[PDB]
Amino acid sequence: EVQLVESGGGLVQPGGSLRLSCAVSISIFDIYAMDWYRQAPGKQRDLVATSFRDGSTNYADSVKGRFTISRDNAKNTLYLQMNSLKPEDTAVYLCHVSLYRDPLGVAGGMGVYWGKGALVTVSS
Amino acid sequence: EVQLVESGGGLVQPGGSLRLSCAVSISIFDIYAMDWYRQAPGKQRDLVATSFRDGSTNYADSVKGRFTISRDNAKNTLYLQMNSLKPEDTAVYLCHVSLYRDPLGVAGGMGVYWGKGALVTVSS
Amino acid sequence: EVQLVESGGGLVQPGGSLRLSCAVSISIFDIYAMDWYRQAPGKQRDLVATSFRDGSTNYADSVKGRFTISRDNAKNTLYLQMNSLKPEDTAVYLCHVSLYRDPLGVAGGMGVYWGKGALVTVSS
Amino acid sequence: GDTICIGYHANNSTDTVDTVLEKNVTVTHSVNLLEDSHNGKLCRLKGIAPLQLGNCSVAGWILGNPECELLISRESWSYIVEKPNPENGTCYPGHFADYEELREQLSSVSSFERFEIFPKESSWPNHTTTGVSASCSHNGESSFYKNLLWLTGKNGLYPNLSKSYANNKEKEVLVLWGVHHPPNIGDQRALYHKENAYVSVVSSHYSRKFTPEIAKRPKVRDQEGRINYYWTLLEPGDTIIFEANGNLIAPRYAFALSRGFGSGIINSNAPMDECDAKCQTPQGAINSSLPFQNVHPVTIGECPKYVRSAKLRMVTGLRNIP
Amino acid sequence: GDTICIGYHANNSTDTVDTVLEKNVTVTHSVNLLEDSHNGKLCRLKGIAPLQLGNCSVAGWILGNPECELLISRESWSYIVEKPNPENGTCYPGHFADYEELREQLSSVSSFERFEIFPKESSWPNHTTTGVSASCSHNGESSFYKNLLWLTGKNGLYPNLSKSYANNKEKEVLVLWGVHHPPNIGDQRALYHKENAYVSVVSSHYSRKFTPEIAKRPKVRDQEGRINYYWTLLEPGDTIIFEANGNLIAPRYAFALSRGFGSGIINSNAPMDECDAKCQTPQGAINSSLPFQNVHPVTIGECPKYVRSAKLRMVTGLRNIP
Amino acid sequence: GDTICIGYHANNSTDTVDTVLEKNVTVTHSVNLLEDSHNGKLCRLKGIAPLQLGNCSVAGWILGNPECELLISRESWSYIVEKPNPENGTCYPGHFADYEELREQLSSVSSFERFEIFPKESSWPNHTTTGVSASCSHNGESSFYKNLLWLTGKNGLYPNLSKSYANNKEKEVLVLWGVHHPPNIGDQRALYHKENAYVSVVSSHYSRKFTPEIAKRPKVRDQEGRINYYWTLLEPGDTIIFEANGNLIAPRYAFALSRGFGSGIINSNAPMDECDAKCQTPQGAINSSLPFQNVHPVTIGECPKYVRSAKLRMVTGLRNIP
Amino acid sequence: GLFGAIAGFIEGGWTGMVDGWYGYHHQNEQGSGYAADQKSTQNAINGITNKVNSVIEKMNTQFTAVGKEFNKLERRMENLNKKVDDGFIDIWTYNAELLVLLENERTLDFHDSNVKNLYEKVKSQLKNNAKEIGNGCFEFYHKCNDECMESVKNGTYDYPKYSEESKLNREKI
Amino acid sequence: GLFGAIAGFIEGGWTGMVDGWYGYHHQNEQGSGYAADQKSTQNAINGITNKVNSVIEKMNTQFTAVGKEFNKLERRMENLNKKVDDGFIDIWTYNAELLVLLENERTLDFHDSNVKNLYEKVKSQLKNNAKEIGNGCFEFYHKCNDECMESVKNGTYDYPKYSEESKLNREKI
Amino acid sequence: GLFGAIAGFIEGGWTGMVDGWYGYHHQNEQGSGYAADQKSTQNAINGITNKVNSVIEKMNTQFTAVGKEFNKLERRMENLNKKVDDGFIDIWTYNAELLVLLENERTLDFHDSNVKNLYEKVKSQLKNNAKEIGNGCFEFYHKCNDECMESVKNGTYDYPKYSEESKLNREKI
Ligand SMILES: *[C@@H]1O[C@H](CO)[C@@H](O[C@@H]2O[C@H](CO)[C@@H](O[C@@H]3O[C@H](CO)[C@@H](O)[C@H](O)[C@@H]3O)[C@H](O)[C@H]2NC(C)=O)[C@H](O)[C@H]1NC(C)=O
Ligand SMILES: *[C@@H]1O[C@H](CO)[C@@H](O[C@@H]2O[C@H](CO)[C@@H](O[C@@H]3O[C@H](CO)[C@@H](O)[C@H](O)[C@@H]3O)[C@H](O)[C@H]2NC(C)=O)[C@H](O)[C@H]1NC(C)=O
Ligand SMILES: *[C@@H]1O[C@H](CO)[C@@H](O[C@@H]2O[C@H](CO)[C@@H](O[C@@H]3O[C@H](CO)[C@@H](O)[C@H](O)[C@@H]3O)[C@H](O)[C@H]2NC(C)=O)[C@H](O)[C@H]1NC(C)=O
Ligand SMILES: *[C@@H]1O[C@H](CO)[C@@H](O[C@@H]2O[C@H](CO)[C@@H](O)[C@H](O)[C@H]2NC(C)=O)[C@H](O)[C@H]1NC(C)=O
Ligand SMILES: *[C@@H]1O[C@H](CO)[C@@H](O)[C@H](O)[C@H]1NC(C)=O
Ligand SMILES: *[C@@H]1O[C@H](CO)[C@@H](O)[C@H](O)[C@H]1NC(C)=O
Ligand SMILES: *[C@@H]1O[C@H](CO)[C@@H](O)[C@H](O)[C@H]1NC(C)=O
Repeated sequence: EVQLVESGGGLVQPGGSLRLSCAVSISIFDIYAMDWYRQAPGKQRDLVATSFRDGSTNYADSVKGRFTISRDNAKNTLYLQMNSLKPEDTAVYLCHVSLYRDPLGVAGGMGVYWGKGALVTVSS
Repeated sequence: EVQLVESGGGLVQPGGSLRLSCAVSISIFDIYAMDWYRQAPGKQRDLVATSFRDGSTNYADSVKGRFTISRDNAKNTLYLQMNSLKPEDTAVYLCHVSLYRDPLGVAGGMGVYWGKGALVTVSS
Repeated sequence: EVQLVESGGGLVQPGGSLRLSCAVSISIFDIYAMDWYRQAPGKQRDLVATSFRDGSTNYADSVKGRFTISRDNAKNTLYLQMNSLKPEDTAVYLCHVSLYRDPLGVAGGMGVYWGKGALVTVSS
Repeated sequence: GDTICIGYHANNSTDTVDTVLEKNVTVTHSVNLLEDSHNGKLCRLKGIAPLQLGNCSVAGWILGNPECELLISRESWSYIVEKPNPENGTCYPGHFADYEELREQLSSVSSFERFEIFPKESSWPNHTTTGVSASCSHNGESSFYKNLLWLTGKNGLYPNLSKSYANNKEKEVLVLWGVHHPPNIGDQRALYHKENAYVSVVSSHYSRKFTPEIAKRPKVRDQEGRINYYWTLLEPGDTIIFEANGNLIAPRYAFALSRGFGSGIINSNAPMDECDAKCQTPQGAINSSLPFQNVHPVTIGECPKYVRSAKLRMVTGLRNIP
Repeated sequence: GDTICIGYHANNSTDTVDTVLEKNVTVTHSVNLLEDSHNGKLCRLKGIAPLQLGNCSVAGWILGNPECELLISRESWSYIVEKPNPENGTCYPGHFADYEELREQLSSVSSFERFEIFPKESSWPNHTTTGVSASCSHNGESSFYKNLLWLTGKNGLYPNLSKSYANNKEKEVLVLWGVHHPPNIGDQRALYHKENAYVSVVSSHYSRKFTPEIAKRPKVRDQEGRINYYWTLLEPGDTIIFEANGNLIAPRYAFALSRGFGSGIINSNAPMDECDAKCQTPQGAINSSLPFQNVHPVTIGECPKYVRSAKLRMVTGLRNIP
Repeated sequence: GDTICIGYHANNSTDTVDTVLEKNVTVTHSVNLLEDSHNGKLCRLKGIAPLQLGNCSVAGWILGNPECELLISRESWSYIVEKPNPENGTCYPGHFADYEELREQLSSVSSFERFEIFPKESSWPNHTTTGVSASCSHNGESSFYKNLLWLTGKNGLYPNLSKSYANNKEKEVLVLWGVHHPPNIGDQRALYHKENAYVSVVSSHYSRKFTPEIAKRPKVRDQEGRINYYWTLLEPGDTIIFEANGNLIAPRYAFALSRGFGSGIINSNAPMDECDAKCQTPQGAINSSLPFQNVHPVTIGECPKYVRSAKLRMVTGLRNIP
Repeated sequence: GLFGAIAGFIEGGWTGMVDGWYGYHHQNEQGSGYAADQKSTQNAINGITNKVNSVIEKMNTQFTAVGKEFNKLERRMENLNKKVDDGFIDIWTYNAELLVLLENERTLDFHDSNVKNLYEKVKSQLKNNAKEIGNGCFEFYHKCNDECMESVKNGTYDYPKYSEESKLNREKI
Repeated sequence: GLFGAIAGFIEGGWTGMVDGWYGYHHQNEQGSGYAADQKSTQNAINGITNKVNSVIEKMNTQFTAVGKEFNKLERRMENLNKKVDDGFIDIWTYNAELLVLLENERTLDFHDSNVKNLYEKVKSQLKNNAKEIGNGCFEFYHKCNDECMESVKNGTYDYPKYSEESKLNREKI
Repeated sequence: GLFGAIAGFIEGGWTGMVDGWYGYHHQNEQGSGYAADQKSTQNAINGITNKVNSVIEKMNTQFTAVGKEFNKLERRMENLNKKVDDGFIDIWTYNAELLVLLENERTLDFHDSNVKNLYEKVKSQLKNNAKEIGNGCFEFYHKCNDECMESVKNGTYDYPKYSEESKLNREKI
């Protein structure tokens, strides 16, 4: 079993900066994909950013150029650096991890875990 | 080479009981099938009883309910307990063994051996 | 890399005898085929004799009955014993080796090497 | 002491696969290669709906059987659905020539329009165009095929008729016609005012002369007479010439069509729906990327290869030893 | 010291198998997958014997060639045995129409009974029924087919004939007949008392009119004349109607049959026996559960797949190193 | 210390193969199983050259089209090369009967000689043999097929003609002829001096009677008339008998041939060369022992199995890790 | 098993290891737990995914229609059409069943090989610092904290650091 | 051999062992004899029997007839019928020969694997109580009666009982 | 690798060894060089040559012609002829691609097995006279001249001659 704990969630004024962190109980070095999902009340879960084992990154159009995802291998921590925050960016942010690359469900989708969530509120 | 020696053969009055035993030189624990064949003069060889590795037993209709086949793993001995003997049960009884389950002759029928025989006579 | 050095080349009068030798830097025990090629000026390379791993020998019609090919396993040396020499036998003799039997080019023709050559001249 | 162990995965999976050495092996993960389920409905193939003949056969549909007036509408289809034993085909008995070939030609048509090749009012000034039969009844009334006309004599005469059509439609035009064979010479004189008649149909590459064969023959659909049906495909720029002095069942409506090769006809009782698929069977339609199916051999289009196998599951995980 | 060793089996086996890396490998135990032997005799397939035509072809057998009187008896078979080049077929020269199709229809018949469809004595009061030919000789005497009658004129007349048969046998009835084409108009007038004759054979789904073609033609079997042979399958409840004023070779015996699809005809010189098999070849019959054979490609029934292989032996034991 | 190591080979090879577990694996040595190149030219198959029809079709070649006078020479070939859409076939419009069957029969012929079956000067004393047509023009002059004669009347008469040929050549003789159908009765009376004519062609196993069908029909190649073409294979020792009183297009040259079964016709624009091969495609010829090719499905002779694969390379060496 | 590990000297599987196909179980003073070897699991997933893709995607299907119709004088052609359809169905059935059977044996052999290779990798790292219990386990002759276990799993385990302490315990025993 | 045992480090087979495919040969003061390992032999028989059953019984044959007849104006259809028959015979020939070749290599690999696995099983039981001669044999550092041999074969061999006596002989040598 | 040697514990290949597929590298006072093992290389060449010959030469081709022609009233027969041609091309394509894929994996497994077997052969010869470095190399506990190296490669290496000298160096370390 793998535990994912987010932190850093709080309220923030527009135009500010905030970094979220996700603590993994297992070494993150060989993990295929680590994701940040955000969910606002009355909305669906949205893929915000993704970090891959090769070092590649994928961002949604809405957060592109303002958000930066990165992993600290030594601290087993995934970071989401959020800059130039807008009130629409208010959501509960979810840490997601996928240990392996399994497109065909060959391994039954094992190695996928979800964090508890961290609330970010942009107001005033 | 495997040696099978029967014993206990003798004459017996009708309604009596008799146990035959077959001594195997090799451990009988893993042997697939062990059989008792009987042959009367002027008759063919008849399968009387069979013991299998799983503990199952097969009996001919004629001897059913009166004969009991069993193996003693510790003494490497096969037993045939014959009860309620009838004069028609007179035959020379043959101990047969089949080490493996080979329906298709895959292994060339190796591991089959025959005993020397023991005469049982029910008279008077 | 394998080195092949011929020796014994010189001039010889007709009807004479001469033995050529080829020194291999690597053990010749398991080598599939070892060949003697001869080449006269204005002529092509001709297969003269061949020694095989099984001990078989193949000779061209022209040198047959007069030449003998053999290998000394202990000295890693290939010998060509040339008897009853004729003026037409004048050529530059080439030592060739084929480590493996590879008819289909499966291994890319590796293990083939050529000697430097030794001149044999039959005159007067 | 301190220990580390090497081991392997296990779960509650009950999947079983077959192997060379052992049958019915329980495994942790597996994938299915065999599609064994359908939706029980007819779907659009290539993106377009199929033509449902309902109660009619291809013969009744293309000739214009009075009981198939509802099918004239459509002009686009990918495959054809036909009842196993169609009840409404050639209402007037006769031999449909090269009928299987025609069903193969009509298996799929991308564009298909019906037009009056010989208008009923303008084309036959000296012939009766009102002939009907009780074998081709519609609403308890004697009728006839919609795309053919039964030409009989007028004013006690059946004059020589000559009629040509030039295919200026830049598409193949399907022309159907017929020849009537009466049961007795009396009916022949009454209908066509001649004992010896002839029908000639010729194009640049087609040529055939028909002669009525008058004989008494068993009653099919309460008729001792016969109408033999014929057809040809008229290439663009080509002319077809009809010449007859009797017994001709003349064309009224023809068909300009453009083909869509590779399709066919299925016999099904499955209902219709709005679904889409790359594969459709008489049992129903199929999806999935699976490379095999055991639903039905008769498929339409790009389908998983039919196999008689009941199970095609290959293992991806390990032997499950929990 | 005390030692225990791990080892493996060896024997005197000389079996050899082929492997990917090495050919002709000696092994301790093996099984054969290829059947390469037959018994050289003809056996019962599906449990019932086959029909041996002997000297006759299917054409001679079904028409009733005078030299095939011994084959009329049987009424049940699974396959048919025919000599490669049959010596006795159509003794009177002519064209047998759709002959290959008929051989395919008769490939197997579960129940097959012969009955006089038009009795010789009762059916032709005004026609001569005694016509024979030297081309159809039996015991040095001019004869004719047993199942056909050569109708000629009587009392200087060949009257119009009309004859119907209704199939009330609840099985398909095979009807065969013929049309005679004389070599010259003189023979036409002598036999049929007319220069222009016609034969009409019609059923609910069959219809064909025949006209004699009088011409001089090469002698086949000492005859410049020709008899074209025709046949149709009459469904139960259907009627066939014969109408002719000359040149008709009328049916005498017909055949009610019930099919057994999937079988065929073999060309063999192998003798007959009482054996049974799921597979029979022209060389002989085959048994065994083996999934392959190289005996003969032409098989009958459920047979091991024919392969060109000379050897298909897979190893079960070990490499034999004694 | 002193060390010895076990290792494996590596080189500069850039070959890549595909495996089950991994794609595009670099290896030290490999072999190709797939032939993907041709020479772009036509070669001799079985050791002998193919027949190039050039501008003509098989119909124009075998009938003797005036524009194919250069092809008469050759008498040996293994396969036939024909332009995709041949420009010169039946210069006079009509139906070539069983044309595809004839192209299959002529697919390959080991020995093929042309001979005058009915000499132009000796065979027709009472008929005109000079008939020509503008549809069959050669060098701006009205001509006709070289192997057929257009028989018309002479001295105001078209007498009954009877002509036989006995095949004494110990080989199959291919005989071609035709029947002319005029557009109107006027042309029929002018050419053949009769309104009702007949053509009869009979052998020991062939028999067919032809009747002219006079009708107005669309102009093909500036002709409302038609000539239907027919052919039969006359076995050695057999006779063919021509009888007609009009409309016959008589044979002039026939063909004695001996077959070479298993070959065929290819449609190609590739030029000719002197090469040899066991395989030839419309793109070009192929060699090599390779068991697969992706050049073209239509092959001639013993060819590598066509596959849709773009690459079939199996590894023989090791994974290349330099 | 063809390589002797799965259902061999490693007799059972672990329902407790959810994260991977192959992995480790460790017991020391700090704790006990199941850990997955992501490197060898990912390699097996990649190889078997490509194996499934190969079987599935080599099968290319053109748009076609099997069904055909024939009249009563076309029985030979109807049977020839039937022989073609039954013949291809015969072959594809036999090929599909045989392919799945053989490649299922190879796939289970493949996992047996991967487990065995992982066991030999660890044994090659520990050397004399631990003794083989025989059930896929190693008993350390020295103390091994959670950082030492993580070095064994990462393959970065250091033999010299614990060699002397292991020698003394080995000498005592 | 793919696994290195048969025709590898165990160079030969034993005609003297009639009872099984794989087995043992033992030499002690009481006697010498060939014994068969019934457990590993039965497993090999079961797997190869199922392998033979698979090859044979996947081939299902419907009642059919190849032969067909055609007239002289049906040459194209006769050649099409010939192309169908020759084509299926081509495929089934190639499939049968390739199947037998490949699966014969796998079957001999299978026995090589079973022998190797049995050798490693015994070696894992004896440990330091015996030394590997290199030809598939183990030389005991202690005395081993017929009851001790039967424990090695049954896999119930007890290492502690003979460990101390083995250590002393190993120390002497 | 299925056997763990190539791309396993022997991580790389040698461009310097031109003479063979498998071989040796030795380092002593006299010199350093790459040597090929001709015996195991020749065996691999023979087996793979026969493997290539099998694939190629099981394919027997009769003289035939695919192309056929049909008129406008023969559309069903033209489509039946097309179904035959496309059907055989479908099967042969699938068989050829699957055959090459599977047998390429087996061929690379085959080399992995041959290398592993050669490593175990040498390890079985050297025994305690050398220690395993872990990268396919052995470090001798005694001096080993060019004649001693040639005995290891020829498999004629003599263990007793160097055993006592190896024991003393092993005891010193
Ligand atoms: C179109 O197909 C329908 C069937 O779906 C045909 O209707 C059926 O026609 C037959 C006559 O061929 C009727 O059988 C007869 O009915 C009459 C009157 O009831 C009776 O006197 C006869 O003894 C015989 O039973 C049948 O009942 C009728 N079915 C229904 C449901 O009405 C129809 O004739 C076809 N029409 C055309 C133009 O093809
Ligand atoms: C049934 O088939 C048999 C053959 O098995 C036929 O017998 C053969 O008939 C031919 C005539 O077509 C005979 O050839 C001729 O014989 C006469 C008299 O010997 C001779 O003058 C001729 O020159 C020519 O050679 C042939 O000899 C004869 N064979 C035998 C063994 O008698 C028979 O005619 C067929 N019958 C029917 C009704 O089909
Ligand atoms: C053999 O094939 C050649 C083609 O390769 C035929 O030549 C072509 O014949 C057509 C007539 O059918 C010509 O078309 C017409 O040309 C005339 C005169 O130029 C013009 O007045 C018409 O309006 C029409 O365009 C075509 O030009 C001609 N091609 C060439 C290159 O001359 C030839 O007729 C065939 N001969 C036989 C005997 O089959
Ligand atoms: C199409 O024809 C079918 C005949 O099979 C019609 O279905 C039958 O209709 C009659 C009444 O006319 C019922 O008595 C039968 O029970 C029906 N058959 C079945 C199997 O239910 C059907 O009504 C026709 N379709 C249309 C639109 O008229
Ligand atoms: C095919 O469709 C069904 C129903 O929508 C779906 O459950 C199934 O997953 C689909 N196939 C694949 C391979 O996804
Ligand atoms: C087939 O029959 C022969 C002769 O009776 C017999 O020897 C053979 O064993 C049979 N086939 C099988 C597989 O038993
Ligand atoms: C086929 O011919 C070409 C050209 O001559 C040649 O390069 C090629 O090697 C040949 N094929 C084989 C297998 O040798």
